[PDB]
Amino acid sequence: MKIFFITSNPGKVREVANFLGTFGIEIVQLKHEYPEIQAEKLEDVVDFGISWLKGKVPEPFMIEDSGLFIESLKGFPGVYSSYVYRTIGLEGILKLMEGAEDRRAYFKSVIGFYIDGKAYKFSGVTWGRISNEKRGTHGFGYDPIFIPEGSEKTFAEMTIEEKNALSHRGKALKAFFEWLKVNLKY
Amino acid sequence: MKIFFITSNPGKVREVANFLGTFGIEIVQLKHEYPEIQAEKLEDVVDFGISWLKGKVPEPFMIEDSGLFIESLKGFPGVYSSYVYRTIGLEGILKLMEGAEDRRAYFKSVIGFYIDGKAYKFSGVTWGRISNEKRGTHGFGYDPIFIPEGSEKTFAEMTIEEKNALSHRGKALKAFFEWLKVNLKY
Ligand SMILES: O=c1[nH]cnc2c1ncn2[C@@H]1O[C@H](COP(=O)(O)O)[C@@H](O)[C@H]1O
Ligand SMILES: O=c1[nH]cnc2c1ncn2[C@@H]1O[C@H](COP(=O)(O)O)[C@@H](O)[C@H]1O
Repeated sequence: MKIFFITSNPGKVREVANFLGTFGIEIVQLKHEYPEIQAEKLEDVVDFGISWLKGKVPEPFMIEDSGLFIESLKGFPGVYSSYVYRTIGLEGILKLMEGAEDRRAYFKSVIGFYIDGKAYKFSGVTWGRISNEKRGTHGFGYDPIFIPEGSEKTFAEMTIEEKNALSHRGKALKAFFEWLKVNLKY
Repeated sequence: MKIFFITSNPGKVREVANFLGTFGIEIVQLKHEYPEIQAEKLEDVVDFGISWLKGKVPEPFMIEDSGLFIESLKGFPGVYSSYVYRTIGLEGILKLMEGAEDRRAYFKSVIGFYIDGKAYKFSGVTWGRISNEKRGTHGFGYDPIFIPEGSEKTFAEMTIEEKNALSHRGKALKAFFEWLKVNLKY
C-alpha cells in the first residue's frame, strides 16, 4: 500500500514515513496547498481540507493538521500554531509565559484519510509543559520548548524514534494504523 | 567530513558532490557493485543495498535510487525505470499512455545513509504529468516527456539550472543535509 501525504512539512513527512514504514506502507509526499479554515477545532480544518482536495489529488491520500494548546493562554496558539510560530515565534511564546504559575499544555494531531469516496479522521493527544528556554535541535516547530509528560527532555532533544513513541502524531498514527488493520490490505 | 558514495554513475556523483560540497561535505565515489533487488519500493532497494554493503566499504557511506512512477500505469516503470527506458523507451511509454486522460506522474528519489551502526533514508518527490509527445534536448532519460507541476516545459526543455530547482534528487539531498546538519559534527 502507498499513501499520498498532502503536506509541505518535511518534519511531518519523516515522522509519518518512519512510523508507517515499519509496517511496509509507503508514503509519497505531495505538496499541494489547500485552504486551512479558521475554526474551533483541528478536526474542522481537516474536514474542509479533505472536501477541498478530493478529486484534485491521487488516492488514497492523507493530510494532517496539528497544534500546541497552552493552558494558561486559554488554548492559544492552538489551531493557529503555524501563524503564531511564523510571527512571534518560540521567543514570543516564552515571553508570554514569563512568570506563569502553570506552564502545562498539550499537543494534538489530527490525520485526515480519504479513499474511495470515504473520509476518516484519526487523532492523538500528548500532554506536557513548556520549557523555560529552547533546548535541542532535532524535530521542528515548537519541539525546542515542549516537554512531554514524564520526560526531562524536550521533543527537540529526542531522536525521531523517541519522539514518535511519545508524541501526539505517533498516537494519531497508531489510531490510524489500528483502523487500517481491520479495513484495508497492506 | 567525508562521505563515501557507492555508485558507478558519473553524473550522479557530480550532482551529489556539488550539492553537499556547498556545506563542507566531501563526497568520495567508490565503485563497489552491490545488489539492487527487484521491488515495488525504492525504499526496499535501498534498505537491501545498505544492509549488503555494511562491512564491505568505508564509513560513513551513501547510496541512491530513483524512478518515474506513472499513475495510470499503476506506478510503472518505477524501480525499473532504467531498464524500461533502455527497452521500450519513451516511445513505449507514450504508446501505453495513448488515450489516457490521467497523465499524472512523479519522480521519486531515495537516499540511503549508514553511520555508527544505523541506516537512514531520505526522500524527494517531484510531481508532474506525461506529455503527449517528446520535447526538448536537455537532461536525460524521461526528461523529454515529463512536465513538472507548475511549468509548461518538459524537463528536457529546461536548462540544468531550471531543472535542478525542481529536481526530486535535489529535494532528497536537501532533506539529507538538514538531517546531517543536526546529527553530525564537522
Ligand atoms: O510535532 C510537532 N512539533 C513542533 N511543532 C509542531 C508539531 N506538529 C505541529 N507543529 C506546529 O504546529 C504548526 C502546524 O501546522 P498545521 O498542521 O497547519 O496546524 C506548525 O507551526 C508547526 O511548527
Ligand atoms: O531527472 C530524471 N530524468 C530522467 N530520468 C530520471 C531522472 N531521475 C531518475 N530517472 C530514471 O530513473 C533511473 C534510475 O535512477 P537512479 O537510481 O537515480 O540512478 C534512470 O535510469 C532514469 O531512467
